[PDB]
Amino acid sequence: SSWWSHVEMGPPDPILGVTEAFKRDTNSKKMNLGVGAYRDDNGKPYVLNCVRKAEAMIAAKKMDKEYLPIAGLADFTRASAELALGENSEAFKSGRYVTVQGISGTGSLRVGANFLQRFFKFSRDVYLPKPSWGNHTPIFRDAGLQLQAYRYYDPKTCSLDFTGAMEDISKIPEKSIILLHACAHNPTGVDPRQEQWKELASVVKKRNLLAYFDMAYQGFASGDINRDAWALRHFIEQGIDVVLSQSYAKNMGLYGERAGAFTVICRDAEEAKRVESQLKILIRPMYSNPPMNGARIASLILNTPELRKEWLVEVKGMADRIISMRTQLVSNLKKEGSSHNWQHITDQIGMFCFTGLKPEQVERLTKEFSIYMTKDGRISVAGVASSNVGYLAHAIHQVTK
Amino acid sequence: SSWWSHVEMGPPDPILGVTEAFKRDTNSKKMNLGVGAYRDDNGKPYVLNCVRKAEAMIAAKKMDKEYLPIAGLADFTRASAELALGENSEAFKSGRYVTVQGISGTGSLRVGANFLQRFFKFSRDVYLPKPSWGNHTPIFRDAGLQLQAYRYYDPKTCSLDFTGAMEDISKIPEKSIILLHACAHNPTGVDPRQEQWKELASVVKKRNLLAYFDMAYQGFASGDINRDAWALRHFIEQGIDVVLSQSYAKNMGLYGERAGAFTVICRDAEEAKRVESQLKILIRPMYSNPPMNGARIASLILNTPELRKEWLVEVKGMADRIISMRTQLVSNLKKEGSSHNWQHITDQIGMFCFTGLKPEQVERLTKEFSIYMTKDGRISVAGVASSNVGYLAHAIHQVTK
Ligand SMILES: Cc1ncc(COP(=O)(O)O)c(CN[C@@H](CCC(=O)O)C(=O)O)c1O
Ligand SMILES: Cc1ncc(COP(=O)(O)O)c(CN[C@@H](CCC(=O)O)C(=O)O)c1O
Repeated sequence: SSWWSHVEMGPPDPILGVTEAFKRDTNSKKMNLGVGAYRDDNGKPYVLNCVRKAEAMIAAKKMDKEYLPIAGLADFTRASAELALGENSEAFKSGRYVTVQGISGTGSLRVGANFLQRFFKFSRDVYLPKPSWGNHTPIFRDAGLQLQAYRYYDPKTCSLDFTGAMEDISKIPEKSIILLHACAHNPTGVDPRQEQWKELASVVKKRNLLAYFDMAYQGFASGDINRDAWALRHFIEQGIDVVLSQSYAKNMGLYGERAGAFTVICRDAEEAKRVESQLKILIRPMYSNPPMNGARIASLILNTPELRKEWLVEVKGMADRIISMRTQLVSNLKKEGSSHNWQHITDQIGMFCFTGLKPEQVERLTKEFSIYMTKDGRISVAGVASSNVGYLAHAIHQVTK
Repeated sequence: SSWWSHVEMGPPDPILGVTEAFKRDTNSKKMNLGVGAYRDDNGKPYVLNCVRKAEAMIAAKKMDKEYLPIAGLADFTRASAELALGENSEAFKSGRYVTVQGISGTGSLRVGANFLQRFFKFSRDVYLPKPSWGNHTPIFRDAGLQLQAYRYYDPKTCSLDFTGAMEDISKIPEKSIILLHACAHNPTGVDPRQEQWKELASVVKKRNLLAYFDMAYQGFASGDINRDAWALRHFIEQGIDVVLSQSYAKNMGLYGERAGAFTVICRDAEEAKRVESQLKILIRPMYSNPPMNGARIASLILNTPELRKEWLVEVKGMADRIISMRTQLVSNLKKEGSSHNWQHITDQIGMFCFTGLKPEQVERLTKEFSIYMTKDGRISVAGVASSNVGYLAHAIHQVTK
C-alpha cells in the first residue's frame, strides 16, 4: 500500500489515442485518418516553404533564447489580433483588445476558460454545440465551469439543424456563455450560411450572451483567410464583445511547435490594460512564459510582406488539394460500385468528413484494412493522397457493401 | 457596464516584472540582475555551443513539425529521468518511474500539483521552506492545495537554521506534502550539507511525508551534475518515493524554449503505467501536447556522447565564471572601502546572492544606478560581467556606506 495504489488505469484519448494505436500496426498499407494533420500528395508530413524560410532567417540572425514576457512575443500577439480582426477594424484600430500568446489552440482555450472561471461573475454554464470537438468538454470541466448543449447537427439530413439551434439559443438564460466554432465546424464540417450567421448574431445580442469563438481553421473553410473570419468580425461589428482562441497548428503546419493566442474584446484600452494584468497573473503560475519557436516563425511570416503572400498561396494550395481528395473519393466510391449517397463527403468543408459509419464498420476498417479514424465516423480527408485514395474507397465500399 | 468593468488592475510579478521595468530605463549603464539568466563575460545572452550544433543537426535533417505524444518526446523523457536518477539506479533500471515532458520547470511543477490535487488523498497541505521562490505559492494555490511553512533560513547568521527545520519537519503531520529544492536553494543560495541531508531523509521517512523536489539548477551548485543530484538520489535509495520537477532553462540555456519534465517514483512498472494514463488525461485538456523545439535540442545533447561531454564542460565553464564574479565583487567592495562583511556573497552557491539590502537600498540602486534586482535583496550574480563588476560594487557601497 504505497501512494498510488488507488490510481486507476485511465483510458486512451478518443482522438490522440488513435495515433498511438496506428503507430503499433505493422501493415504497410496503414493510413492515419484520426487526427487532423495535413499530408502532402505523397502522403507525407508537410512543412511549409515559408516556414522553412522563416526558420532560416531566424538561424542566420543568431537569435537568443531568452525568456519571453508572460503575455508572449508582442509582434506575434499584435499580428494574431490583426489576422483575426482585420486591419480596418475599429476594435483593432481603437486598441480595445488584449491578445496573449497561448500554448496553441488548447492552451489558449484553457487560459480563457480559467479566466472566465475566475472573472465571469454572471454564470458557470458554457453552451457547446451538438456535436463538438471531444476536447471542449474536459477543457471547461477541468477549469471549473458547467457544460450545456445547443442543437446543431441533424444526422438524418446531414446538415445543420437551424430551426433547433435557434430554438435552443433563444432559450439560453441571459448572460450565459456560448461556444461557437468560427469556421469548419469540427467534426461535422458544416457551417451556418452568412445569412444564417446574421440571425444567430441577433439572438446572441438579444439574449446578452458571452460568445466564445474557437478559430483553429482560418483559411481551411474556403481557402481564403478574410472570408473564413467573416462571422467573427460580423459579431464584433454588431456590438458583441467576444473572446477568442486561435491556433496556427493547421494553417501554418506548426503542429508540435504549439503557437496560438487568446483574445478578449473590451470596451476601451484602459479596460484592455486591466484585463491584461489579470491574464498574466493567471498565466504566471501555470507555465510562467510561453514557448518561443512557433511564435518567432509565425510573427516572421505574418509581418514580412513576401512571406505573408507566399503563405496565402500555400493555404489555397492545401485547401484545394483537400477538395481534390474529396472529389476523388466520391468518384472511386462510384467506380467501386457503392450504392450509397456519398454527397456529404463533397458537401462538407475543412479537414474532415463526417461519414456516417457505425462503430462496427470503423472496427472492421482498422482490423482488415488498417485504416485508423475516430469512433464517431469522422475521417481526416486531409491525410489522403493520390496514391491511396483508391485503397480508401475500396475499404469504405467493402465495409458498407 | 460591460463584462469586465469589475476586473481590477493586478500588480506586476515580483520577479518577471523586474525585467519589464528594466526594459523601459534609458540609462546606458543599466544592469538586469532580477531574473536568473546567465550572461557571458561580455554581459550578453549566451546560447551554448552544443545547443547551436544540436540545432544544426536538426535543420540538416529536415525534420517534421508533427504533434508529439501527450507525454512528450520519449527520447527526451527517458533521458531526463536518467539525468536525474543516474544510470545505475534501481529505480531507473527497474522502470518504476514515469516521466512526462513539461512546459519547463513551472509547467512540470504545476502538472504535479494538479496531479496531487487530484490523486493525493492523504492531505491538502504543501510545506514550503522559509523563504522559497516566490512562484511556488501561487502554483500550489491555483492548483487547489493549502500552503504551510518550515523554517530554513536564518538571516542573523546568513545560514540554514537546521535546528529550526528539524524541529518544524518533525512536527509536520504524517502523510503531508513537503517541498524541497534539490540544490542551489532559491533565493538563499544555501544548501544542507550531505550529512545534513542524511538526517532530513530519516525524518521525512519516519514521518511518512511525500517529498516533492524542485530541480531547476542541476550543475550550478558545484559545477558537477552527479554531485548536484546527490540528495535526490539518496532519498530514493532510502526508500522514499518522491515526485520531481526538472528545468533545462538554466543548465542548457533553453530559457524561452520551455523544456522540462515531471517525474513520479512508483512501486512497480505496472503502477507507473497507471500513473502515466492519468497524467496524460490531466495534460490533454491543459495544453494537449508539449512544445517540440527545446525537447528535440535537449534529447540530441543528452543522447549524443560527444554533445553530452561538450555540454558538461560548458556547465563547468558557467559555474566557474559565476564563482569568479562573486570573488571580484567582494574584492571590489573591499577596494571601494566597504566596511561590511560581504562573505555571504562568496559563501552562497548557484546563480544568486541573498545580499541583505533593505528595500530602501534596493530603490536607490534602481533609481540612481539603474541596477535592477528583486525587492528582497536577491541579486543575479550570473548576469554580472568583468566590465561592470566595478560599477556594481561602487553602487552597493554607495547605497550601504
Ligand atoms: C476546434 C478545435 N480547437 C482546438 C484544437 C486544438 O488545436 P491545437 O492548437 O493543436 O491545440 C483543435 C484540434 N483539433 C484536432 C487535432 C487533434 C486534437 O487535438 O484533438 C482534431 O480534431 O483532430 C480543434 O479542432
Ligand atoms: C526553484 C525554481 N523552480 C522553477 C523555476 C522555473 O523555471 P522555468 O523552467 O523557467 O519555469 C525557477 C526559475 N527561477 C527563476 C527565473 C525567473 C522566474 O521564473 O521566476 C528566478 O528565480 O529568477 C526556479 O528558481
